[PDB]
Amino acid sequence: MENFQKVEKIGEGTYGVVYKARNKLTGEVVALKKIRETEGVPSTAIREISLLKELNHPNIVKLLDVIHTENKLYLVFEFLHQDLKKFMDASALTGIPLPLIKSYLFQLLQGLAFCHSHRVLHRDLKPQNLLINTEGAIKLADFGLARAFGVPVRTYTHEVVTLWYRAPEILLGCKYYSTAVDIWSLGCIFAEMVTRRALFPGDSEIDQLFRIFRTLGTPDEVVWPGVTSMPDYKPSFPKWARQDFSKVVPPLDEDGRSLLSQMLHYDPNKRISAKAALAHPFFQDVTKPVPHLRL
Ligand SMILES: O=C(O)c1ccc(Nc2nccc(Nc3ccccc3Cl)n2)cc1
Repeated sequence: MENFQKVEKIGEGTYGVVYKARNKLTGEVVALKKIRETEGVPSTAIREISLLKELNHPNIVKLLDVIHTENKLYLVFEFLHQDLKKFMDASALTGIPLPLIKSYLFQLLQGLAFCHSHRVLHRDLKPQNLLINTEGAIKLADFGLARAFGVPVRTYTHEVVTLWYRAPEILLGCKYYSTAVDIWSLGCIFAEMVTRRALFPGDSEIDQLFRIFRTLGTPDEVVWPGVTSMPDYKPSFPKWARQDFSKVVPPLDEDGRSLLSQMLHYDPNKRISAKAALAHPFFQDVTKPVPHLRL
């Protein structure tokens, strides 16, 4: 748009591309996400997204504006320094120090508990949409998109969506999501920060499902009442026994593993809430370290 000196392309999300951009008049640097079906844009999603502008929390990336013009919809966000995905890549030889991992998890749970208390769900959480700054904060970006817009497959044209963070109830085709889907994704991210490998790097929907099954055991009616009646459930699923859990995130102490196991419960009703998670003993010693960021 005319308004920006549009510095660069930041990345490509499920719902659209992100640019770093400078406002010519004001000089403020912002993150610009262009959404896109493109029939002209739904009114219903416009009000719902516009509503998100009222979210203010230290752990949520601020949505500054929502601009509908032409067939495109632009979300203008405050600009943060780096995404968690790039930071994890850069930390791969050493590892993110545990106190910083714990600090990030704590903050992210706070951001989720805030959103969830406001009845806003993410439903797309992943390292690419977690943003960090030089002072140790971490923030969730891109809430409320899948609820307002409905969930397509790709952004617009031919992108490979990440399945790695999808909750099992989603993979099994449940129509109604709950806040528990975000706890699941956060659990996957937590595990990935600790081990420096994705916990469940599925190639396809079924590979993703079966990777979860091989690790946590194939769910049944005992651990997950109602599971066998879900729309994509097949009695033909192989039956894998659950893995010893100390094999899943070995570096983690027992507090971390117990918290992680509660974030990974099959049954969304037994899965821990962000609010209860914040009270877990894992966070007794939580501090706020400063990351080393190469910008
Ligand atoms: O790669 C890098 O060096 C890099 C990645 C991200 C950076 N900042 C930033 N701030 C805010 C948001 C955002 N993305 C975003 C915007 C809208 C919706 C979702 C997302 Cl993830 N990105 C800066 C550098």
